[PDB]
Amino acid sequence: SKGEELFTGVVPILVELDGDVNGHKFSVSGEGEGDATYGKLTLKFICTTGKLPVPWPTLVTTLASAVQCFSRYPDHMKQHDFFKSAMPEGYVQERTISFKDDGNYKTRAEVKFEGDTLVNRIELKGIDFKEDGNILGHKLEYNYNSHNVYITADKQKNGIKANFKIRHNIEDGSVQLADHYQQNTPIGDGPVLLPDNHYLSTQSALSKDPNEKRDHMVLLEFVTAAGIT
Repeated sequence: SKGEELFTGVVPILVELDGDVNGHKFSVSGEGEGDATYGKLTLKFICTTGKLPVPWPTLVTTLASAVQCFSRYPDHMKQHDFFKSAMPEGYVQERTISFKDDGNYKTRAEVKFEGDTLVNRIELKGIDFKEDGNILGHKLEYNYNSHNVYITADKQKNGIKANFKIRHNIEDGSVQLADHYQQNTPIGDGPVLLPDNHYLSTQSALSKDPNEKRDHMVLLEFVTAAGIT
């Protein structure tokens, strides 16, 4: 597509999130870069309101949803890249993240170019969380397992849908499932690529900046599109 030409090099990324989980209000700011040619994303997130009331791993898919734009689509699959085709005008995203035996996050995001920078503005609303649950009780390990994002076309809405499962590791050795349902529609009136069924193979690594005293998260992600031969 035409929008793919904007991703041939290193693109700066800005992430801004406003959240409310069970009345606990917070804000997160993120800075980094993505290099789609290698399906690479590097981002550092900082909680600007103080301490994050939810564990950092629970916010990775939301805070770094722009990784979908940096997915390396193999040459034979390039006509299936919705994300880049929606650029520079961008897309609006909505998700419902359901934590098994706990609450849910409902998100609304806009991913678009502001000059040569890819900006992701997000609003997160979390309800029905248990006080001593895995989320509000901070019982999740600071790590991330590899996963696949299953994409299907939504022809009538001129966009896409996505479904995936995240398995957060609990400190006792168990797993906290987070079911994701996603919908994306373009902001602009220009033509976008409506894909055939495929998936985004994701690999993530969470770390800390040794010199950072604020509540933060450093993320390194690698994403490759697959599913079509």
